[PDB]
Amino acid sequence: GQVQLVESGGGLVQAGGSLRLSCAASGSISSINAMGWYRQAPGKQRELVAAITSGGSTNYADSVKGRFTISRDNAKNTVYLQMNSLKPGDTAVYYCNLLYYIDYVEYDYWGQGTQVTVSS
Amino acid sequence: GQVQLVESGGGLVQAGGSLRLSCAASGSISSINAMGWYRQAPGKQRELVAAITSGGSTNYADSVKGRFTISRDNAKNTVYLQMNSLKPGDTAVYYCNLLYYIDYVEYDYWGQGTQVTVSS
Amino acid sequence: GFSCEPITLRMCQDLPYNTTFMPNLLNHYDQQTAALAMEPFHPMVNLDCSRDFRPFLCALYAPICMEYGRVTLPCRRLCQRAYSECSKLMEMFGVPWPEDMECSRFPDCDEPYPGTLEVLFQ
Amino acid sequence: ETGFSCEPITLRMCQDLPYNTTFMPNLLNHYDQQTAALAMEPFHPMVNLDCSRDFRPFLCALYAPICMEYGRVTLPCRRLCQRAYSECSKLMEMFGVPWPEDMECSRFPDCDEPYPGTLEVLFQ
Ligand SMILES: *[C@@H]1O[C@H](CO)[C@@H](O)[C@H](O)[C@H]1NC(C)=O
Ligand SMILES: *[C@@H]1O[C@H](CO)[C@@H](O)[C@H](O)[C@H]1NC(C)=O
Repeated sequence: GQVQLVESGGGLVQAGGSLRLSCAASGSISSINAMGWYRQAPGKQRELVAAITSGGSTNYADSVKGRFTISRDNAKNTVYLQMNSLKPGDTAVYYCNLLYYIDYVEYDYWGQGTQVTVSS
Repeated sequence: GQVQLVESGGGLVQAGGSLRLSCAASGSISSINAMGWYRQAPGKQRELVAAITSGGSTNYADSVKGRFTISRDNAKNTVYLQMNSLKPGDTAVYYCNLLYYIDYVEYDYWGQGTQVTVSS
Repeated sequence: GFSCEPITLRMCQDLPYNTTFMPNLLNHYDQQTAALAMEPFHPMVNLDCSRDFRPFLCALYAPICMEYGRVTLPCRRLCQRAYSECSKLMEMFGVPWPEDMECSRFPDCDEPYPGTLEVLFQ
Repeated sequence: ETGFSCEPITLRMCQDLPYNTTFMPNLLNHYDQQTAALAMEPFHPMVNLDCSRDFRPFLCALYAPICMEYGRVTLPCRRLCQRAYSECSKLMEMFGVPWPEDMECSRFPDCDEPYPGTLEVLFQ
C-alpha cells in the first residue's frame, strides 16, 4: 500500500533520564534505504540527530554523540533512537524520515513527529 | 663506557608454560638502534626470532607470531622477550643483539646466550 | 604498450571497462589508499542517489587502462551532477566533499581530440 | 594547461633533498603521493637507522623523482642501488623487509650513456 510512518515513544523525563523513540515504516518501500531522526524545537530550525542505512552505516550529530544511539530492525522496517543522558536542550519534536531511490527517483517520507520534553 | 649485553630469564618449563627473557645493554650506545632476539638449536643455524627498533617498530618470525612479544625499555637500554605458549620446538639457546650505525659504520653486539628448554 | 591489471576495488566492478593501469611500485598500496578514500561514499553507491556517482568515483580511483598508463579524468559535468543528486544523502550522513573532488577543478571536456574524446563499448 | 605540475613532495622520508618537487597530475597529486608514502613506509627502519648513505637517495628517486620538463622519467644509477642494497640488507633481513622485484638493481642503468642519457645535476 501507500507508505506510512508511525512514531511512538516520546514523552517527559527529568534531565539525566532516558527515552526510546521508534518509527515503523509500512507500505511499498525499497529494502535498501536510509532512515533518520530529526528534531525541531518551536521557533527553531529542524536539525539532523542521527541516520542509519539498511546496511548499517550510521551518522550522529555532534551534540548527541555518546548519548544517543540509532538502530534498526530491517525485518520490520523500524528505526529506533535510544536517548540517554537527556538534557533540557534536547526538548523538541522528533521526526522520523525515510529516504530511498528507485531508478534514481527520490522518495522522501516524514513521520508526524513525537514530543520529547526534558525538565530541569 | 664499554658495551656489553647480558641475558637472563631462560630455564626449563613444561609445554604451554611461559618465560620472560631480558637483555640489558650497558655502556655508551647510540639511542637510535635495533635490538633483536635470535635462537640456535644444537647443530642448526641461528635464526631470527623477533626484532624491534628504538622507535617501537617490530618484526616477528612466523613460527612465534601470536606467542612471543618483543618489547624494550629505552630508558634501560633493555629488550625483553615474553614467551607464552611454549612448545618443545622452541628449545634452543636464545641470543640478543644490538645493531646501530655511526657514520654508516656498523656496530653489532651480542649477548652471552641463555638456554630455553621446553619439556613435553 | 599496455600493463593492465584487473580492477579489484569492490565498488568499481561491473563497469564498461574491467582493467586499470597500476605502477609496479604502488600495487596493493594504491588499492589500500583508494579503499580508504572511497569508504565514506559507500552509502551513496549502495542507495543509488545518482547514476553519475559510481562512474565519477571509479574514474578517480580505478581509471580505464590506457596505452603508456596515460591519465584520464571525468568531465566536470559528471562531477557536478553526481554531487547535486547525492548531496541530500551525503548531508544526512555527514559525508564531506574532498578537496580533490571539487568539481570546478575538472575538465570542461571541450578540448580537441584526443584531449576530449568518446570511448565506445558496443 | 597540461594537467600536471611539479608538486611539493609530501612523503615524510623524502624531505630535505637537493630538490623539493616531483611531477604529478594536478587532480591526482595528493592521492598519488599518499599511495607512494604508504609504499615507502616499510623502509622506515633502514632510513632512520641510516645503514647506507645511498639508501634514501635511491628510494626517493623511485617514489619522488626530481621534476623534469615534460615530466620525463629519471632513474638512479645501478651502482647506487647495489650499494644501498648491500649496506642495508642486514637490517632489512632483521625486519623482514623484502627487496621488491621492481627494485632489482640489474633493472637500473649503468649511467654510461651519452648526455642527456646520463648527466650530472649541480645544486648551489
Ligand atoms: C575484461 O573485458 C574484456 C573486454 O570485454 C574481456 O575480453 C575480458 O575477458 C574481461 N576480463 C575479465 C577478467 O572479465
Ligand atoms: C623548493 O626549492 C625552490 C628552489 O630551491 C624554492 O624556490 C622553493 O621555495 C622551495 N619550496 C619550498 C621551500 O617550499
